[PDB]
Amino acid sequence: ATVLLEVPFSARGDRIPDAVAELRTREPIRKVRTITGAEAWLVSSYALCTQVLEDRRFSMKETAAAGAPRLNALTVPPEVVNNMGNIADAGLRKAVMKAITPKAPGLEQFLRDTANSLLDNLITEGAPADLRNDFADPLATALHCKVLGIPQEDGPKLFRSLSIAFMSSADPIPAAKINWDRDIEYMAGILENPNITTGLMGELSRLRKDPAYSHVSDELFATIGVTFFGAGVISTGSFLTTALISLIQRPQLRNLLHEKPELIPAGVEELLRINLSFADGLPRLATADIQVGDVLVRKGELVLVLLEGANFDPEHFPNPGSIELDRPNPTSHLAFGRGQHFCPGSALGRRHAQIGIEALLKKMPGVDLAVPIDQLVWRTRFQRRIPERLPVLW
Ligand code: HEM
Ligand SMILES: COc1ccc(C[C@@H]2NC(=O)[C@H](Cc3ccc(O)cc3)NC2=O)cc1
Repeated sequence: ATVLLEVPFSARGDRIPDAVAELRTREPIRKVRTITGAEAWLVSSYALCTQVLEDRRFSMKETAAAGAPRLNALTVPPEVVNNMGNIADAGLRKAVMKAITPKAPGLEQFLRDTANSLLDNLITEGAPADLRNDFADPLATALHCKVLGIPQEDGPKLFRSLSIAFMSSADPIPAAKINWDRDIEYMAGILENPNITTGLMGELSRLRKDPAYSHVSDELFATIGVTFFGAGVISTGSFLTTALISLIQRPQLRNLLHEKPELIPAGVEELLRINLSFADGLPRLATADIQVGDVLVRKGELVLVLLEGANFDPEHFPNPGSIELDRPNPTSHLAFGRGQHFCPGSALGRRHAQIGIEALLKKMPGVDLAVPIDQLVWRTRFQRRIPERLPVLW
């Protein structure tokens, strides 16, 4: 007697388990047990992942309903599971999205300067260097302080909430509420601070005093700051970190992108496609009975969209494990999701990774792991796959 297949399969973010392909072939939607003990449907083919993400009857807000089968415990107030919907309902979607493009004057130059300064410090200190804690994460944190318009010196404290905020836990996490409430208070003070005039928080501070938004709650304005900092920093930092591993493990690609930096955008798009940063499938709750492949998903059931199931599906991406810069469908991956909840920071995430990689390859053309790959320590029970340290030499 075996137990019901448990998710997630592996916290390792440097390789996809052979099991994913077997599962996609045999049972591209199948029943699994989550860490809470709930049952869920795991969807692992490109076709079925797209179907679920493009059908709004598979709801992200309803995953927060009391009594629902859960992938993991909430780490935010339940209304925040509907964050983007709340933002849209408040009339703020266009302004938020405009503030988080990489297009603001000087933003890309600030990113490049920051990356180069972080790399110069590592070179001065001497190998080995930790590219996660001393490059990718500080680069993400600095970027998001700039995008939000908040002081750079406030970044590290906000960042240190994230090792708990993005936990994937069976039970509620007391520290998550402590940090959430403190970070909300911080963002509320930012909105009241007359010196905060730029970035997302500068724009929200103005809209807050505009008569067209006089009934939007102060809680929502502060929540936008906390959530966009947290989601953005964790997602860009974790993606860049594991992209660097995939690049370092491919010396020929490292050398090609160093020699021909104009290929870095195509390279980053493939690194996005093969990325294992999301540790769990994307959760949705069925709000009706819906046929998905051979399974009639019933109202109230949990569905998990396995991004690497879609992105490594050979029926859509032939030779899926190979980085190929000339694919005919290069952005059609699901690394940024799809449908109603498509990532609003996708352009910023691309530019963060492109600039970080460009700077690394210029400063450290000889970059290589300083430990055997199996020695990386993969964070467990977390919503991203992250090596705790990424030791390199050059
Ligand atoms: C490479 C970096 C990034 C990756 C891989 C990524 C990935 C994703 C994915 C897969 C989703 C869909 C989640 C779902 O459907 O359940 C998503 C949504 C989201 N992302 Fe990103 N993201 C990145 C960068 C960012 C940045 C920079 C921000 C903000 C500054 C951000 C903010 C969000 C938000 C707020 C959502 C919710 C969107 C929605 O509900 O409508 N992300 N992201
Ligand atoms: C890209 O990752 C995600 C993750 C989750 C969601 C769904 C929904 N939307 C959000 O905006 C925030 C994100 C968030 C921010 C801070 C925090 O401490 C925890 C989570 N919470 C949500 O639950 C969307 C994207």
